[PDB]
Amino acid sequence: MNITVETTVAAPVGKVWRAYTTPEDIKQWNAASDDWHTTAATVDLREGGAFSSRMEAKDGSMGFDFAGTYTKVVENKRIEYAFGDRTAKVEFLEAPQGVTVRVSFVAETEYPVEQQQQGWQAILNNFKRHVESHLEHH
Repeated sequence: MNITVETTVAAPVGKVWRAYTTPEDIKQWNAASDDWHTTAATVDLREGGAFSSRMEAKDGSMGFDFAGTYTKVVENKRIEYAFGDRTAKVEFLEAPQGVTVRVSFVAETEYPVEQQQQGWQAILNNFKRHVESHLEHH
């Protein structure tokens, strides 16, 4: 039931932490858009603090709102939160080659394990690409 996804980004630890959860950065990370995608997220990163992210189709025909609450926050390095009936934990590791971000989350019984893994991996992959555009070197 526990799915783990991981991404490694060639950027400073502080830079990755900033890009991970800053509203201004989220405005860029909006569905990893090149021209524009309709999303909006608001995050209060703290123990007991709430967060929410709403995603919409480009044509505005459909969309969904994902909400959760933070249960543990440590220096942008250890971040654990609860999502509905599920839970997830995010960890940051400093490597000599780069910064590695690891996320472990509960699978939803309504959705395939594989589909959950790919989606959450895609989220981390989007973060990598977002930073990559802040590196201008690859």
